[PDB]
Amino acid sequence: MIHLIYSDQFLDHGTGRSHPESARRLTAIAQALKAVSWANQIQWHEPTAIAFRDPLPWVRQLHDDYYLKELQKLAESGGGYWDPDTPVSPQSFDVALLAVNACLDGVDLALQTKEPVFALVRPPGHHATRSTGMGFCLLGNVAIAAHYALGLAGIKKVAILDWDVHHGNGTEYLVEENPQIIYCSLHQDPAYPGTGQAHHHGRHQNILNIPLKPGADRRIYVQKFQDVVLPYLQEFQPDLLIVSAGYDATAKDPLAGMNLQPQDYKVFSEFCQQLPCPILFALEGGYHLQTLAESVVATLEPFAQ
Ligand SMILES: [Zn+2]
Repeated sequence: MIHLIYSDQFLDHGTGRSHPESARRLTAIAQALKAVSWANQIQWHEPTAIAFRDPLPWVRQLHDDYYLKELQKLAESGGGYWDPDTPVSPQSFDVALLAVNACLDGVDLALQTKEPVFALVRPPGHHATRSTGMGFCLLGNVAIAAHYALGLAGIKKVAILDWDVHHGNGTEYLVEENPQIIYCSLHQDPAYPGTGQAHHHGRHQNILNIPLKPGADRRIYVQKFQDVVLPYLQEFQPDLLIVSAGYDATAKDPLAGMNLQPQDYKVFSEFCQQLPCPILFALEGGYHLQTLAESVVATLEPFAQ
């Protein structure tokens, strides 16, 4: 059984006509997951409404009250642009709180069932910092979910693995100070947002940045996974793995310069299965629609058998 957490309200985060972070990204994925041979093994879940679980007691662990206030106020005044690349529609604050709630649900569900969970959310989260949204990101979904998980019985350690093509500067900033969390990122260098050097390990030796030259494909990523990533995660022995699952390191993705194929994410998930803990995937980037759908399918296929 594979758990998908999805609401059509995630489609209501409005980014504009030709913005690459589009609502269709979700439809494209959903259609593919419903078309696959093992579709009857997917259980769909609607995320907990924010009227029932207010996520702010966890959002506020990470983000400034001033930032939260200003974001909500931009949304409720009719929308706008937080920066040139990061639109906010009237629904966007509520939609981002629901995306947090979907990840919180995913933590709950992964812990309860020991089965994989994919939070099919917009907006993405891994660039959002304590005090501002950026790079299409409003709130730090995965870092917030990790902090939520640490409040739960049986979770004393969380590992985050970010395979979005871009460094998760927000995630890193938000979890670096926390000895209960480790963060591992594989990312293109040079690429947006110009952060993550390999020598930055945080004061807790809990940050492992793996920058890679443009043009990387399956071979170099698999080498890093077997030689660097899984030894690091395994020595820490986390009670939960949260994967920032972005799919923009693919050859066909328009925003970046790596050359992965959809089927490579199957290998990445197989590596992650070597860990004994449960796994929550949370959608980040990935912008070519067909490639993105095929890549989510590949990500979850190793769990179908
Ligand atoms: Zn990205």
